[PDB]
Amino acid sequence: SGFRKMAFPSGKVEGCMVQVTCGTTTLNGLWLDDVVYCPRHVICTSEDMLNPNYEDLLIRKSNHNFLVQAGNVQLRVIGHSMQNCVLKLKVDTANPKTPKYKFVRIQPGQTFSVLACYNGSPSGVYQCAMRPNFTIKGSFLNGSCGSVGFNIDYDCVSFCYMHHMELPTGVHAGTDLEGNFYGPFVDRQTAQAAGTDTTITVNVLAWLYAAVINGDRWFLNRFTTTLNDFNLVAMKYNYEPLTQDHVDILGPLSAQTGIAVLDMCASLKELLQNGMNGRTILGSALLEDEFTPFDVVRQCSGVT
Amino acid sequence: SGFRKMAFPSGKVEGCMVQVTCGTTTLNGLWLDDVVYCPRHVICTSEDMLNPNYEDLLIRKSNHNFLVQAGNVQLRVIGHSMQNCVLKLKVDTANPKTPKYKFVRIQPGQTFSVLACYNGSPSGVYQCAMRPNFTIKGSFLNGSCGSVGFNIDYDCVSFCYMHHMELPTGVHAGTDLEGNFYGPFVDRQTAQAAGTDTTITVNVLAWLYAAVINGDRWFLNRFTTTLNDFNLVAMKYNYEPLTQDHVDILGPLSAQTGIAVLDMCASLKELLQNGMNGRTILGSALLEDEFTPFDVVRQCSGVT
Ligand SMILES: Cc1ccncc1NC(=O)Cc1cccc(O[C@@H]2CC(=O)N2)c1
Ligand SMILES: Cc1ccncc1NC(=O)Cc1cccc(O[C@@H]2CC(=O)N2)c1
Repeated sequence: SGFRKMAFPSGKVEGCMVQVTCGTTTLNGLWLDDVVYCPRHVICTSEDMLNPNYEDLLIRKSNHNFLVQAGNVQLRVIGHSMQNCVLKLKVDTANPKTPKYKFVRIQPGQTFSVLACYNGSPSGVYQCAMRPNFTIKGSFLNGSCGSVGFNIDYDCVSFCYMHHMELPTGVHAGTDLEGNFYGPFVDRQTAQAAGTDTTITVNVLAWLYAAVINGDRWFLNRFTTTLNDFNLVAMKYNYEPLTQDHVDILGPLSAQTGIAVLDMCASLKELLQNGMNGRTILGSALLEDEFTPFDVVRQCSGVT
Repeated sequence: SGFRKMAFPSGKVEGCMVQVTCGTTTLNGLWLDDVVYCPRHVICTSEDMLNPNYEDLLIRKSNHNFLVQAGNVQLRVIGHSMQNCVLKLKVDTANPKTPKYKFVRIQPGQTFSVLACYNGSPSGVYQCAMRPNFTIKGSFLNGSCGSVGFNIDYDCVSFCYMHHMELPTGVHAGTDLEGNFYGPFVDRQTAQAAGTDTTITVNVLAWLYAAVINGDRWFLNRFTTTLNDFNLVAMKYNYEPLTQDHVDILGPLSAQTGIAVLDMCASLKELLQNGMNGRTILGSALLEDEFTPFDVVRQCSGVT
């Protein structure tokens, strides 16, 4: 028992972190096979970031201008190319520590672990969620660009995020490993504001199931609701509308606890309308939305 | 910017996790050099756990009865000994992945990362704190025993915890790597209740400094207090008494923000007396006490 914001073990990803330097800028790169992936803004100066023409900036750059270092050893760069907002540096050595991997573009509401790195060295690991407004609420400082987000299935690492920028609001934006930004963000030091950050309803419900499984049951009530009635409440509180697909994914948790999905929705509804009244749920004084129904099942069953 | 409950990268510790089986019981072991450390209750049956005589139970056990497996390969056990509540299984092969390491017994209020394992395989990593009542609020299921807690300084892993048991209250108890339990707990399936869980005041203050550094300043007020006055409030709210040693450790955070420690104490005092009034601090609706002043400096400076 107990329930924690748990990240995947990061070892398979630590073995892929390298340092990429271009001119005066140093950031993190991801070394998989003979390719090093990193944010394309590694080629920019602080002046360039105001209105960068990446195709023009890359013309003035040769293979020898990209310094790639894995630990204390230098990798020889034999090719370079831009794919959307990432640079792919072909090195002459395949990474011997490359795990089984995939590049996956995640959906909003899905969770992932981040291995924050500086100068190609890992500093920490934490669990994140892709917000419905396509930002992530991470912990990143200058030098953290190129840090990756990922999920692990047995021995396969699914890379889903690469950190590129911090918005003036302190929230984070980045790309998938094909260099496509999540959301409308661009790699330019220009005014970019995030949209409305809605709450991931299906994740809050999954966390309510985790709370019941772990002993915190005070919020269970004698009521039920319908999807349409629940969604009227969800709209008023900037919660994502709950669909039958969401109800379906909550099925294993509903079966385990014996609490119908719509009954748990009625508990959520009263929690939204009345608040916690000074109480906590799984040591939290607010409704947690960064555990998917998969994370709850995984944590409560011990999938390694 | 941003502030997250961040754990250390777990790779150096993943390379040490093995599976230890004795009779019908399987738990996790820590393989460092030619020694595998694991909880001594691996030798017990469910009936034995009621009143186990570990010295007598160990008499009926030989080197060949301890099955140690690292991944898919079996380790040959050439020695076994009991040190307090841990067994030390001498194997004939030094772990090639052994990092630089120390065994350290941590103080209450100090934080550490846990790598939860099942069958010698890592499932997740999370950040914990040794509670003032010597329990930890972790996430552990049956099979997780032998999972370790640790800190990393550059390339040195300081092992500080080994998971042994879950109390009927859902909180966790365990030992340092010399087999000495933190707190009064014993490895026996008997009635054991934890003492009063007090709040780690110096950590709450350090987290208030992290909030100021990250933009959340609403809680800053026009007041100050004294150590004695603050401690009268801290006592009423089951908070650890703040000492001059605590004020001293908060010095770098006080210097960085320009907010005197006693001024931050007055903010904490009003927060304790009036609550959050529906507001949040670093995305939390309660006062967080699982970040030491060292964790705040580390996270806000990017120590890798
Ligand atoms: C310093 C830091 C800290 C944490 N995480 C990342 C960074 N770095 C950056 O943000 C550099 C950068 C890269 C692309 C675009 C860009 O402009 C953004 C877009 C907007 O509003 N400001 C800036
Ligand atoms: C099942 C599980 C889940 C999570 N973490 C650990 C476990 N395992 C245990 O707890 C086994 C065990 C080992 C020592 C003592 C012991 O009795 C405790 C003492 C008390 O009150 N109950 C039990």
